[PDB]
Amino acid sequence: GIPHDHYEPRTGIEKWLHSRLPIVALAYDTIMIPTPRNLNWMWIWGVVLAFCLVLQIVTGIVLAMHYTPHVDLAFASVEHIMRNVNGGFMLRYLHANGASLFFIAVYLHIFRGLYYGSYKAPREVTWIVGMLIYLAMMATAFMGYVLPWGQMSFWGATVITGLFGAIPGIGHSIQTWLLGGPAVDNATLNRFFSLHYLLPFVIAALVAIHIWAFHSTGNNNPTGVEVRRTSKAEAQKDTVPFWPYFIIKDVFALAVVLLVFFAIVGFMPNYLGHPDNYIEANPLSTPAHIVPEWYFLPFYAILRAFTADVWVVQIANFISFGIIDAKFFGVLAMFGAILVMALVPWLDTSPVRSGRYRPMFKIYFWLLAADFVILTWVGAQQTTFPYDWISLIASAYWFAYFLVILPILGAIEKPVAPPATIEEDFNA
Amino acid sequence: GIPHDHYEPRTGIEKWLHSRLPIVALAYDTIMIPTPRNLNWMWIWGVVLAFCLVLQIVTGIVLAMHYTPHVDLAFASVEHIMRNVNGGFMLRYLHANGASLFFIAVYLHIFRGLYYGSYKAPREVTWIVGMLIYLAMMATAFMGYVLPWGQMSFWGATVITGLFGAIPGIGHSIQTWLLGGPAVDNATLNRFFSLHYLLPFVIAALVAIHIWAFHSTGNNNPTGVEVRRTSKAEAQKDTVPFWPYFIIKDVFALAVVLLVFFAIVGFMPNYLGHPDNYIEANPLSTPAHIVPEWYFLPFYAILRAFTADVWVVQIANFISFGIIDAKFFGVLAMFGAILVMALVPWLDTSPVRSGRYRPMFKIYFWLLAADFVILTWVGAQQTTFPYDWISLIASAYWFAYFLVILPILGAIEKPVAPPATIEEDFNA
Amino acid sequence: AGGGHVEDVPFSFEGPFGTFDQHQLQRGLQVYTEVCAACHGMKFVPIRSLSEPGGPELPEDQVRAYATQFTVTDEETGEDREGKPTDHFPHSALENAPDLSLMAKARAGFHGPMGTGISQLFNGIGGPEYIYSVLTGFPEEPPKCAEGHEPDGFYYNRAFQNGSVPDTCKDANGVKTTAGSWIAMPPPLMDDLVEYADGHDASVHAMAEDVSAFLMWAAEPKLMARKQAGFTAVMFLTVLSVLLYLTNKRLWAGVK
Amino acid sequence: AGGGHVEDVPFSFEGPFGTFDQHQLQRGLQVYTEVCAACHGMKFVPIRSLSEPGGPELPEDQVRAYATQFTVTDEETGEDREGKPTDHFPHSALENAPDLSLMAKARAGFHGPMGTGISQLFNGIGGPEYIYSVLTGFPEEPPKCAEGHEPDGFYYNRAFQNGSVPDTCKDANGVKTTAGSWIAMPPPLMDDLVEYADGHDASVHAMAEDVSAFLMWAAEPKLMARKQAGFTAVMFLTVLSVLLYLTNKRLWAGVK
Amino acid sequence: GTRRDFLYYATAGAGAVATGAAVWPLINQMNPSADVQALASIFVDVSSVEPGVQLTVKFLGKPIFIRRRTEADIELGRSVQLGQLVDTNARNANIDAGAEATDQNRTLDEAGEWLVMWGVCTHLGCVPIGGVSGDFGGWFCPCHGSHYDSAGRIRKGPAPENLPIPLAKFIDETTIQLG
Amino acid sequence: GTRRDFLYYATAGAGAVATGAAVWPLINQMNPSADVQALASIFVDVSSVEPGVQLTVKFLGKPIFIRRRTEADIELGRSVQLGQLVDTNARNANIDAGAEATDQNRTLDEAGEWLVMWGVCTHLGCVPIGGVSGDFGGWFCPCHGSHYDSAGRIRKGPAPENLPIPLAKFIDETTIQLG
Ligand code: HEM
Ligand code: HEM
Ligand code: HEM
Ligand code: HEM
Ligand code: HEM
Ligand SMILES: C/C=C(C)/C=C/C=C/[C@H](OC)[C@@H](C)[C@@H](OC)[C@@H](C)CCc1oc2c(O)c(OC)cc(OC)c2c(=O)c1C
Ligand SMILES: C/C=C(C)/C=C/C=C/[C@H](OC)[C@@H](C)[C@@H](OC)[C@@H](C)CCc1oc2c(O)c(OC)cc(OC)c2c(=O)c1C
Ligand SMILES: CCCCCCCCO[C@@H]1[C@@H](O)[C@H](O)[C@@H](CO)O[C@H]1O
Ligand code: FES
Ligand code: FES
Ligand SMILES: [Sr+2]
Ligand SMILES: [Sr+2]
Repeated sequence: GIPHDHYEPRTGIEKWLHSRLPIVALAYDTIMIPTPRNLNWMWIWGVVLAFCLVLQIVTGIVLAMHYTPHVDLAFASVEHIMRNVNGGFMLRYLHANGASLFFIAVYLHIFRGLYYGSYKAPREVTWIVGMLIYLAMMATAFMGYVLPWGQMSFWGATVITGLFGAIPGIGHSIQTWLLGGPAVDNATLNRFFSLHYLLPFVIAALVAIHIWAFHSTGNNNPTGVEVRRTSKAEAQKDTVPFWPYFIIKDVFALAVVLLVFFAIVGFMPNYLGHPDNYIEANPLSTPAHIVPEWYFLPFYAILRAFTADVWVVQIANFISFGIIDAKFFGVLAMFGAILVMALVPWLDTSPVRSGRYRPMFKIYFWLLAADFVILTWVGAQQTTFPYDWISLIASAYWFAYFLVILPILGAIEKPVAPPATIEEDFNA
Repeated sequence: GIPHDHYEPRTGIEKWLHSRLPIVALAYDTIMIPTPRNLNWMWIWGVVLAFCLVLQIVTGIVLAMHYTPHVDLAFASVEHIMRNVNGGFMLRYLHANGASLFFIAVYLHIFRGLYYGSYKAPREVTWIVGMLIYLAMMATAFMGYVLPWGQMSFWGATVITGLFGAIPGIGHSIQTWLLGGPAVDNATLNRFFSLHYLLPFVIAALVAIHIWAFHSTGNNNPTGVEVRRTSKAEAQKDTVPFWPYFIIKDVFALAVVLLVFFAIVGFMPNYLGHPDNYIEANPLSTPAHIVPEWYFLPFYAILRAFTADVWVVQIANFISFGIIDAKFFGVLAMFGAILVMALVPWLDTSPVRSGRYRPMFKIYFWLLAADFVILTWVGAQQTTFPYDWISLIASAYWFAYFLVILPILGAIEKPVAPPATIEEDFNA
Repeated sequence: AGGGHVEDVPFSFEGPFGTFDQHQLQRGLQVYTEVCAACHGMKFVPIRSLSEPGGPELPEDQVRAYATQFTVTDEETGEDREGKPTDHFPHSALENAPDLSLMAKARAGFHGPMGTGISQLFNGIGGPEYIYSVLTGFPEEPPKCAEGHEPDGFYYNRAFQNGSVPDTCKDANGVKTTAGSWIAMPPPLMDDLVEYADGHDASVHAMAEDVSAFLMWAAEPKLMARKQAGFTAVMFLTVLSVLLYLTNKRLWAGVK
Repeated sequence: AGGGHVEDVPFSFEGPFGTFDQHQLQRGLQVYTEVCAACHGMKFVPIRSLSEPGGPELPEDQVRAYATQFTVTDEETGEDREGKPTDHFPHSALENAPDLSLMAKARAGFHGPMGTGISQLFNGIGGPEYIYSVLTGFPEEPPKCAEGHEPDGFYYNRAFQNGSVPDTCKDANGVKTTAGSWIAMPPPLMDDLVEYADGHDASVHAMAEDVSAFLMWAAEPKLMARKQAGFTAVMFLTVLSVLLYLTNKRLWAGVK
Repeated sequence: GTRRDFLYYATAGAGAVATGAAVWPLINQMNPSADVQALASIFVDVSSVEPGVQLTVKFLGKPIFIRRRTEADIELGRSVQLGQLVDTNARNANIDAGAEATDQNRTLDEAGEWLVMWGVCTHLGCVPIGGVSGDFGGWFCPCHGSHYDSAGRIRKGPAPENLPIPLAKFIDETTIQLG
Repeated sequence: GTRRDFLYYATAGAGAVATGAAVWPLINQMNPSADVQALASIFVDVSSVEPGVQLTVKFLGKPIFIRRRTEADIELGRSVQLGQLVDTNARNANIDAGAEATDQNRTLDEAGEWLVMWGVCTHLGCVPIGGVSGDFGGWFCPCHGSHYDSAGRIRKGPAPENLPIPLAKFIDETTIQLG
């Protein structure tokens, strides 16, 4: 909504085309949008995600060209891709590790938002849509991981469909529908394939809206101070056109990211993975060392922190006449952790946008970040003492942050003064 | 753009949402566009296509959930769908016949355009994008038809990949790449599956642009006379808001179309099909009665009309040192027939939009339509006399129409006067 | 070759209201079992469907008893065993005997007229009639023209349009004189070759007509479900069309 | 169970520059063939890959001769025939002998430290070392705590972390005393059990270390391809990064 | 008058009706297909099974354990008190629906030697490890840390119930008929 | 000065280079994989084949006809003027690349009894019908109407060449080695 100059048809073809389908003008306004001068290296995860989505989609289509979604051939079919398909081994490892890169990026993308208040008015829709992508992403990655049909694939498939068979009443129905049978079997693999293919396109469409969302409000900068919109004159004092300034840092940033990424795929392709998925799915035994995918660990930690012996669970069990047992409580905790995060635009009562100028906020924020790391770390630890306590304190801190701390800091906290203008911040 | 009224946020949620993501305003302007009052039943094929695309996509995703794309299981997998999957038999027959409904509609959609000059300035982009959808549609339907892996599936697969191995020089390469091998085999089936899934989404995106295209110029009406844009006052005398007038007409039209369509699927599901595809693909024998899908017949007719003993082929052959032989000439004729059609905005030199007011034009137009029917009809006939002559005269008339007749009528022709305004036509 | 003409049988299932005749299919299953099955198989037909509604609808324990006769290489045990209703009928025992699972859908008997297919728009595809006609069409005497030139191993059949025909039976232009051709399938139906249970007549005509209906079901087991689904849908829509037609008429009247 | 500790072997292929040792893989293939193959199979390994670059790289006619010793059930003939290089090594002959096709990737040997996996970020997954250690780890004497409680049929192995351990070998809390556990695989390597061609030493250590590298290749045949691809990519990017970095610095300087 | 405002309802209603007739099957196609619903009832030879040995068997796509318990297993099993459990229901399809999680109420025989149950954790599905694994001499589910005693009763973790027992009965001297 | 305008090219160039290194493999993955390329060389027993009988055999995923011709087939074959053929090349991988479409140049034996060729129409791939079909006493391709004579030579239709003959030779009294 900043003050600028729109596309002006100059060429001959350009004037012909423009009067019929102003598609060139649209592309123009999308990459000629005035962007704040002070953006830092935390604003480059959006485009790393773009890349990731595109990378996954094309490598996916390619991979789907050699993959057979049927329990008798799926695992064999992926080895075929590793051993026979020209550059298959590389295409596989790229789709795989591509997933990890996709998540490393969202978390950074997300936490960037949490710290700078990019989710605060008028950016709530950008934020909500974002959350939808996140769920879609997770669902997608989940189904994809099942396709190889290795051990981690099968049991992961079992445990996740199982989550729905924990919903009181309708539960076993929903679960039998997801499985198309009494167990995880071909019918399950076959429909996951179809959905794994379909979801990325939904994410893509959502991303379109996501983009549209922030172009409508303008991007938030590290100072939380809006761009001046009283005259192109001062508006330009706070901004610089997206092209070529940000298009270039993006490509630069992408090259550095891809450098590390390719180093990973080239030299340590199986680090971020689980050795057990190189073992064909066995429906009669679950690997003693089964473990969710690292990007799923934090939420998996929250889920199994809640066993029968936990008080809050017991209170709930008793208070609901036994409906909310440990099983269902863990499930509600996990999705609740995500849902709570989606509600932050409303749980956060401080009127100050950037956490840069919030003294108390900062401590809780970093505790949150540390907590996220800790949760991911416990996810891989056993359930014995003291991991059970650590996972518990951690889960507790998570909800405490969105439900209690942020709402309270809204009043308690006495914030520092932010720059008067982006221009002023950029110069200083 | 016709003078209409902007969206206006009234609700409470509506004002909140609108200032953040004006998505509601967009949807508004898309279905609140002033449309000419005189549109006739020939303008309802656009929405029948919309329906068809959506129908194919959802039935496709569903079907992809039970289908195994591997020569050893694909055919068995589709019978499984017919005999075991709840409502599978119906879902299959619906995707199948859905294809036929998709084409019956484009042809009517296309011929509507040819007659009313809906392809004539400033609607060239709408037209070109349309042509792209058409190619995409054909490619999609082609790959889909291969999936069952029946006799017609295999040989259809052979003959069509073969078309590319007729390109001088690069030909055998392109063809080997499309097949991933020395013959049509699993590698081919497997990649067709992936592409069949992917293409519909491309069509969808193109359709988005298609729509955007005519909303930019306004829809053409049966009189070829534009809507008045000098004042909302008279603009409304020529138009009526899309909602509820055309939204309703459309649902009404859709109900009637679907009525016939369901009667087809319910009672004669295999009429528009080929009995041989109920026979498993045999790479060692081609059914004596092999025959392209009816929606492919007209162009297939043009291709095999050109044998060695056709003098223009003989001329062309010699005048090009044996490069352009019968084989490659037929191929060029077929794609040329389509390409020529895509060029009509430029081959048509008459300044009069609607063919309603073009006396000579009509005769040639109806001959074209009859020719299309005739071509479809010969496609199913043998190559013996007199079908060889009929296919030939027919192909000749096709190119004669776009290349010679239309350019010439631009000068020769003496056109009738069209209504002064849509209002005037609507009333009269 | 070409598409010939077949005997038009008035099967119960034809017409938008037609439906299978449960007992007929039962008889048909018997003909298939005691006669055809010796050479032909039905690999896409799960035995347990002999129990599903819309077909022969035998009682589950019968079906279970039936599957007994077949020998199936158990997919795990790798060992042979009896047949369970979860098993499919076996593959054709005779190498060149086509699979009969879809045969009634993989054949047309009403070809034409003039490639316009207007003949099917009214006569259907004719798969069952076709099959019927082939079981019928095995004449005792070889057509004249072939008197002493019958390819050893084949049999003349008046419905078959894809067999070889002795040179001595073609015309000046290579076309065949005969209405049919030579098929590798020896005549299969002899009078009262199947001792029907309820006594029903086992005349080659009858058996042939029964086994045909069976095969029509074996190919389109969901024939009735589809038609009901069809009828239902046509109904909603006819009604819905009328309402919308009136709603549209009403709505537009305020314009013209 | 848990993830233990394995003997750290300095294989040729480790490191961004490591590559297989053609002769080693050759020796390994021999160990596998004359020893392991008796119980283990490699169903995902096409014999013809013994010829492809980046591996043992045997001459096609040798490979063809090799595939001979295998009896394979054709995929049409239904019969048995000699192995063609287009065939995969067979399935494990011994029901409970796991497939070795991917074994070197199916195991990790560098677990930890503290679940942080920082140990692998530097040590890799240790699959080959793991396999090595298992062939190594067969002590002549069973750890003390098991003295008279050795599960018959099993064998104590120092590297194995997923076997059973006699109760008399666990501590107050149920944990095991032993470093390893009881595996169902009897010791496979005896000194000079394989007669190498070039005379090379066939000490249990050596054989074990060779067969391991073979298996590392059998699981990652495109290892070298991957690293070259990797090195290449890192190069484009390092260069491209620098240019873009300068292009960006130049471009932005007009602002700061 | 209200013939048109009725028309709206008759229409809108007809629509919604169709809209649902369309949707239900899109949803229903995903429910178990005819080939899956073909639930049978296998038989298992046990003549081989020495005591202290578990037998894993496939059935309906999930495993079913058949362990011949030792004195110790039967011992610890019986020494537990109904009130000491997490789930008092016997979860036995053979006996009464309301029976109690008593060690006798969990075995097929009276000597309490044949424990037969689904090896399907009641938490989220994994297959608990036997061989006396866990902190209650039974099974341990590696997925989220559930422990089961020598009777397959849940004693700790997130699992809410005891491993189910299916219709299982001895068909003779040495053969159990599951299903 | 031009260090930056050079920078642009060093950059733009580096980009385009990568862009291609990326694209080529996306394209190349679709080329025949390592398992396909395993082209062998089968053998066929012919001892059975009476004259006037065609034998269809699979090889490289397409058919290969092996017809033992009759006197008639060999006559019509020989009574043909190279000037009347649509393709004069023998299309025989056994003999010289430039040989001519003469009947003798199309059979394996001299009596002109063994016709061996790919049953792959040269137009677009279908399998032409044998048993002396078509106007020229040979084969007829139902896909677009190509006719071939008793030597498998194209005499009419859109097919541009004669059915190819692969490396085929008699390994002995009664066995041809294709491939
Ligand atoms: C049992 C009454 C029976 C039926 C029914 C039946 C049908 C049948 C059809 C429809 C065909 C296909 C012909 C075509 O391609 O259009 C067919 C073909 C063959 N049959 Fe048959 N057949 C029945 C029984 C038997 C029996 C008992 C044998 C074996 C003695 C047999 C054999 C064959 C063979 C061989 C063929 C294919 C040869 C050919 O000419 O195509 N049939 N049959
Ligand atoms: C498909 C993954 C996603 C992609 C491709 C994507 C892309 C982008 C891009 C390009 C930007 C602008 C550049 C930047 O600031 O990095 C952006 C901004 C943003 N994204 Fe995302 N995003 C994704 C997921 C998410 C998720 C999961 C959230 C968290 C719910 C989120 C929240 C935001 C927010 C709050 C902004 C700030 C917008 C503003 O400043 O007005 N995004 N995103
Ligand atoms: C939203 C982006 C996507 C994500 C996050 C994603 C994630 C994943 C993951 C985690 C796997 C398992 C990889 C492994 O085997 O280690 C996978 C596999 C697969 N994905 Fe995707 N995927 C995405 C998009 C796609 C698309 C658009 C397709 C469409 C064809 C696709 C097709 C496949 C196929 C065929 C496999 C199986 C082969 C394999 O194991 O790699 N993916 N995906
Ligand atoms: C997915 C297939 C397609 C869909 C869904 C689609 C849809 C539509 C719709 C909704 C309209 C407006 C209503 C009407 O007049 O029918 C339209 C207009 C039109 N379409 Fe398409 N169309 C498709 C394919 C094509 C093709 C293949 C052509 C042929 C080039 C084409 C040419 C046109 C033209 C000339 C117009 C008139 C534009 C104007 O009045 O400004 N369309 N199409
Ligand atoms: C662009 C709209 C589409 C068209 C015109 C189309 C057309 C076709 C055709 C002609 C067939 C062969 C039908 C037959 O067996 O007789 C087919 C099969 C199939 N299509 Fe599509 N399709 C479309 C979209 C889709 C989509 C989006 C998917 C996957 C999401 C899909 C999945 C399938 C599958 C799995 C089959 C094989 C099963 C079958 O034989 O019906 N289709 N399609
Ligand atoms: C047809 C579409 C379907 C079925 C969509 C389902 C979507 C579900 C959710 O997506 C929104 C879900 C993926 C998301 O929950 C928010 C994740 C954080 C779940 C985290 C997750 O992972 C596991 C895993 O990966 C495993 O592998 C071996 C094993 C697991 O237990 C041992 C887990 C597990 O215990 C949990 C909680
Ligand atoms: C991987 C993606 C690929 C390879 C996409 C390729 C797309 C190609 C074209 O779409 C643009 C193509 C479908 C379109 O040409 C304009 C059609 C009119 C071709 C018509 C067509 O059909 C046949 C057919 O169906 C057959 O069996 C039922 C058999 C056939 O001969 C015997 C034919 C045939 O002779 C022709 C010309
Ligand atoms: C920022 C990330 C940099 C990554 C550099 C990775 C160098 C990896 O080098 C790896 C070793 O770590 C691994 O143990 C062996 C196993 O064979 O393979 C090598 O390529
Ligand atoms: S599934 Fe067993 S503990 Fe969770
Ligand atoms: S492919 Fe044989 S005539 Fe066309
Ligand atoms: Sr009839
Ligand atoms: Sr090492």
